[PDB]
Amino acid sequence: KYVDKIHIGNYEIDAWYFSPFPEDYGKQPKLWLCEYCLKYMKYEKSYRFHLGQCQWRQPPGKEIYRKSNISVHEVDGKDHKIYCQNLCLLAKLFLDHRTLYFDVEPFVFYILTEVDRQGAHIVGYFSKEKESPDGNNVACILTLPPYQRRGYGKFLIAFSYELSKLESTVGSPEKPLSDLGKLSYRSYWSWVLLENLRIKDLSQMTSITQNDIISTLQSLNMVKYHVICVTPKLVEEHLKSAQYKKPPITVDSVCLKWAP
Ligand SMILES: CC(C)(COP(=O)(O)OP(=O)(O)OC[C@H]1O[C@@H](n2cnc3c(N)ncnc32)[C@H](O)[C@@H]1OP(=O)(O)O)[C@@H](O)C(=O)NCCC(=O)NCCS
Ligand SMILES: [Zn+2]
Repeated sequence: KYVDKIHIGNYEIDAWYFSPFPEDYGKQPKLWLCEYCLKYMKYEKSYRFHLGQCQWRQPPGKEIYRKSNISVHEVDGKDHKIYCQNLCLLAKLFLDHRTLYFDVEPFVFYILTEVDRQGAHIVGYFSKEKESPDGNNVACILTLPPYQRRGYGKFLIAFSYELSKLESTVGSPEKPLSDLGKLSYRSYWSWVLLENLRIKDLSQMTSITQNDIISTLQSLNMVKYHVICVTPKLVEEHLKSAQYKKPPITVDSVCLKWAP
């Protein structure tokens, strides 16, 4: 039996994919995860014992962003191996990506949490390969199912580009993108590009690669072969529309503490 249901915090969540937890963990009806240190446990009794004893109330690593009730922690795989391995096992339940089976040490993990008086509760994350030879600025991105459809995905995508900008570099998500990844990236890219029009220049200003700018402007019919072709009025009409709305949660540069 594979792991098919997890309990984490106040949520139970069904699996979407196989994840390589040790076999005896799959055998039980539920896998129980500490929401703060991501330890995985086999029994409600071991879970309850852990909850009473664990001192963690947020992710490890460095808190690098806080705005309203959300915060981001930067977690280097080399520095917090066990945590990042636990994270990857969790994530693999909802992602089919090869990096989830690989060493965590070559990666950095950006953990998104909602903060309240009880703690900083994980809602999603993205991973990033240090010094990616393919210029990938995200490897994996995930919003845990109970938190989906609230704008956290597009926040994580935006955050990944805010780092690329500060690194003075373009980047793209590791391909192939899942269908849900495609929808999310296209939405973000569309908004950013239209605000900027209200290609190498756009690429330099946004850290979005020219290829991803070209494919996005193609969908907006704002490019000829590549040359951008749109009026200010056309751009304003799109930004007025319900199809190219601003992300509900955006990254504020004056709430970030980060250098390359
Ligand atoms: C991709 C993912 C991170 C999006 O997270 P999220 O928090 O739901 O994203 P958002 O709330 O910011 O939504 C982004 C866009 O995706 C659309 N979307 C998200 N889930 C959708 C769904 N199930 N059906 C249709 N549209 C969906 C949203 O409506 C939104 O469109 P809009 O910007 O035009 O309004 C999330 O679906 C996920 O974690 N999936 C599993 C892992 C995965 O596939 N990751 C990406 C792999 S490359
Ligand atoms: Zn714990």
